[PDB]
Amino acid sequence: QVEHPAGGYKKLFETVEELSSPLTAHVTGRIPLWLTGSLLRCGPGLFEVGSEPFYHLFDGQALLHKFDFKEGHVTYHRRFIRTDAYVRAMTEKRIVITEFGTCAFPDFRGVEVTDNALVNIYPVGEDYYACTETNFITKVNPETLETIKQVDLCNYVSVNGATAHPHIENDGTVYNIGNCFGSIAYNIVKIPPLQADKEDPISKSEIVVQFPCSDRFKPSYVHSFGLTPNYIVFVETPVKINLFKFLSGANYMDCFESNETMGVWLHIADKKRKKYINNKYRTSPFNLFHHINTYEDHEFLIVDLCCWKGFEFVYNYLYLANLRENWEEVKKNARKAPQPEVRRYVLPLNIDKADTGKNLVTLPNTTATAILCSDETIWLEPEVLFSGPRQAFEFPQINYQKYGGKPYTYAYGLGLNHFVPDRLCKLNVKTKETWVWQEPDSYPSEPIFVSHPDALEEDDGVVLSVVVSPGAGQKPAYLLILNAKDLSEVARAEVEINIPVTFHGLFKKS
Amino acid sequence: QVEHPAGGYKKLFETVEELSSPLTAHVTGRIPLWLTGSLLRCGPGLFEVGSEPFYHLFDGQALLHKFDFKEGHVTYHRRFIRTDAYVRAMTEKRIVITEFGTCAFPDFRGVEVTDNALVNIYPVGEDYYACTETNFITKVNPETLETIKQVDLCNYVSVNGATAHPHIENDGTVYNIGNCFGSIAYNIVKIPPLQADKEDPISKSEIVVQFPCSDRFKPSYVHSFGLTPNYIVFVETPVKINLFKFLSGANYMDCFESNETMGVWLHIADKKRKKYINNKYRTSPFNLFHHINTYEDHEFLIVDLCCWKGFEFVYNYLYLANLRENWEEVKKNARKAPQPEVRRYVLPLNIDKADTGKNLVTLPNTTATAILCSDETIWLEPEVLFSGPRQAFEFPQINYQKYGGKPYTYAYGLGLNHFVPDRLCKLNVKTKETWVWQEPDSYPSEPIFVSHPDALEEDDGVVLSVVVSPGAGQKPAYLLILNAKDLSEVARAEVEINIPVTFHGLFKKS
Ligand SMILES: NCC[C@@H](O)c1cccc(OCC2CCCCC2)c1
Ligand SMILES: NCC[C@@H](O)c1cccc(OCC2CCCCC2)c1
Ligand SMILES: CCCCCCCCCCCCCCCC(=O)O
Ligand SMILES: CCCCCCCCCCCCCCCC(=O)O
Ligand SMILES: [Fe+2]
Ligand SMILES: [Fe+2]
Repeated sequence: QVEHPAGGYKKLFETVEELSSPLTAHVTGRIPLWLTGSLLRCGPGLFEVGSEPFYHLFDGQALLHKFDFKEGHVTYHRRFIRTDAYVRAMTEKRIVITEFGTCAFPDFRGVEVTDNALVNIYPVGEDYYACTETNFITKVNPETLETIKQVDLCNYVSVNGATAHPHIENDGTVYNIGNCFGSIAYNIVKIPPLQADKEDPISKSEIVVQFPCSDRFKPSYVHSFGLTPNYIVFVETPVKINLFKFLSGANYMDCFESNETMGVWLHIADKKRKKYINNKYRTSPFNLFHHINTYEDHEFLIVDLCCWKGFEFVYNYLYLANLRENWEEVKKNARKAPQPEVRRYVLPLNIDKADTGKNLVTLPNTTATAILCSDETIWLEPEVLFSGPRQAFEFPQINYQKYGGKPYTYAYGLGLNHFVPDRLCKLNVKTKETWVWQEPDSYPSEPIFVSHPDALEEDDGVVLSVVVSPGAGQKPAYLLILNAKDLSEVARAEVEINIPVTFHGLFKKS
Repeated sequence: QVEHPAGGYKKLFETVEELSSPLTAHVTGRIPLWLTGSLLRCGPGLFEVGSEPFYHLFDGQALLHKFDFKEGHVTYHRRFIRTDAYVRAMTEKRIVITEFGTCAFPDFRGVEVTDNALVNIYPVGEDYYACTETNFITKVNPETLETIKQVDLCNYVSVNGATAHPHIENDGTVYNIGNCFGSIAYNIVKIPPLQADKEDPISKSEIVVQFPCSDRFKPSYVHSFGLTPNYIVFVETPVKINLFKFLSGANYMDCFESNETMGVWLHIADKKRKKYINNKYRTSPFNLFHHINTYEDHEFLIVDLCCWKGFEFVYNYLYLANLRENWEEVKKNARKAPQPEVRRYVLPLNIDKADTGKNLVTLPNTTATAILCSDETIWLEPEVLFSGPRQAFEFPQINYQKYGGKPYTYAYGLGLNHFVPDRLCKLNVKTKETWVWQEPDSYPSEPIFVSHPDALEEDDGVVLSVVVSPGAGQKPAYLLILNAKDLSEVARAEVEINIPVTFHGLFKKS
């Protein structure tokens, strides 16, 4: 459908320099007065060290970005995060730490796991942490973008790592998941809010509940998980980490393999009684990176997911050399890739043996099914919410503070065209209506939703996305502000420098 | 969504009497001049013999119906088909032959298989045959509706039975499928067109190709199949016929069971070289009654299906006592039923071992996938074309003569609301747009498409459906003629008597 023959998307993967202090952006249209605060995003900003290239999308050195709405103007600022990976590279003028898809070559100390925090940033107590998916997170300063310290979660709780998508309750309580040793297992970690003593909430971390693993020695790759007021949902996919190959030229990609026969196993745990529920939910194979939202509806959990159909690891398609190709080749490279699809799964909670052989999903407004089998597995089929050929609705966001974990209607997403980000999408998950914002030669980022302080409806607010527009007669980038009702444009804050790709972030209200 | 508290649909399952000669219908609107010919449909018309009830939807005695467009008026006529089942019942004043869900009680001869031809009618040579799904078909007179003879396909070819959905090529060549003995197997039967000798084409029947069965002694129930210019497609579902229980109080329903672990196996055969292709296509469990259309697109077959998600046999929900309940109870009874969904499957024909682990479906306009596994199974996921909660798009029809087996855009269907027929639907299978015709307290039949003789586009024509409208100030039934472009009404031909449910039929042009 939409084509990008000029190859502008290449700019998303080009090195930039940090700034000494904030630039003032030039605003077009009108920024609502109520929008005061800061958009903070992370992504790779350095794609080679001298003449040594990084190879994968997830290898570039973490760059922390900020758009600040204050005092009737908008500023843009970015700084590299002073991780061990980045600081040692700058010192030694080479790739020192092995990244996801780039092995470092040398030139007793133990394996040096990357702390390249390029993926997301989130609050813990009164602090902010940039993260990747390892055991290392980096405390950063949200005002100045200075790097404060490295933290090793292994010093506090028993997990080997943790996702870049913790869930955060309204009181500031933080939940995350990581694999551990139990036999392998997956641990839900909880960090309480800041208390009166003002001591670091991370030092009060604990394990809430443990999920079993389908394979004794091979945990699945986990990228996110679901949380409602009463339940925790974990989706175990057939993308496996081969721990044998892990602990014996290698990078992180080399240790992944796909299990061809397991499909997807879905798991739930009682959040409040802190216990695993032994219901054997089963379905077809897909990769999963992002949960959209999860909620409870009578005796059922509604589990909305951004899926990639198949068991081949989608990250195989995300080496930089492939994302930098010309457009005809980008399309051709995605021909045999897993197909993206938004799916709603419905998990019955009150399972009666007398209904063996039947569909347990008795809700009136879904076509999802769940069949109780005689072996006691529950075989799920989804209701499809969005499906376009090689057109993914990904990097999903909702009105999180008020609708996270609850019944809801709207999701916002980044549209990927053969893996190239080229549109912003709003989905009504009940009616499947969509709204799209797109301009030619414009490559946007994850949309972040900000609620109007006096909102009455779920979509009373704006959506923020950072857009790269390399075209000949163009400011090379801008912050885009859309009305969430219909994705119509409200304002842009343009800047005169490039901005590389970013993955995730937050809006910090002020 | 739409509700039927008055329970008018009960009239669909009420006995009627045959007519001595045609009634003249009263026409409202205007019937196109080009529409000349006859609509012939079959269904049950006698739901009890004296005080002995029939229990299942498929048990009532075959009634042959005709709407005749001739000479600037429309007539309606119906006659019971004088099958052995019907004639013996009328003679003995009781249920003599066991029907699908009604065991006959007595009052050396061999098992007496029903020849109650209530399901469909189709041409063979210059003849027309009413059928069910047994070995017995009944030659009928399309002008007078007289019954001519019983035919036993077992006298001509080696099958135990045959579906009520043969495919008919433009030259009159007839293809069908039935299970047989090979070990059980499934045989494609071919009947040639009428030749110069004028001898009965059925006496020239032969077996073209044989499909293997997933279970040595248990064939799956088969209701229809797919045909393109070069391929035959057969879908083997987990609804099994237990031949053990078959050959040992019993009716046909009692012999069915669901296989919980096989899912669906899809099979193709080279039509012209008459050989089975050994590609092991596999997917999730569903019931299938009706193929919509099948065609070839580069090295792929496109297989569009009306599916019911799950392995429980959907016919369990179609006993007359359940279909006659009040509306709140009808809905409640369908709560745990399989969910209807229209699905497009895509079958790769050129399978390369070097693509093991990847999605082979490289077509640009689909989200269907097919993954080649190391065990050499090919795991399919569908593109969903239509999905509504307990709202089935069923009894599908297309512009068959010109688009059957070929690339196409439009399907027409009967909308079932918790198994109650209450709307007519047109689907664009490429865009997924739909059009609906619905009126309150009106229960339509399968829509049959008739092409304009000077058609330029696929949907240049009309759709015919027989509608029952029992409401207080109403002619109790009518033939509905809709414009196929948008399902807007063109004319009705009303009659002053009831018409019970009909399943399938044809338009015979004249
Ligand atoms: N968000 C994309 C993946 C990226 O954050 C990344 C970059 C570097 C290392 C890494 O490791 C994930 C590992 C978790 C522990 C087990 C091996 C895989 C993951
Ligand atoms: N169209 C609905 C089913 C109906 O035609 C019907 C009515 C009566 C008998 C029957 O038999 C199907 C059998 C095929 C041979 C093996 C057993 C099932 C099927
Ligand atoms: C942000 C656009 C990047 C261009 C490549 C987009 C392809 C993403 C495919 C889905 C995988 C999502 C994993 C990345 C998000 C994360 O690291 O948390
Ligand atoms: C025609 C409306 C009948 C009312 C019940 C409709 C439920 C049909 C469920 C799908 C099964 C289709 C099988 C019947 C068609 C046939 O016998 O060929
Ligand atoms: Fe992510
Ligand atoms: Fe049928």
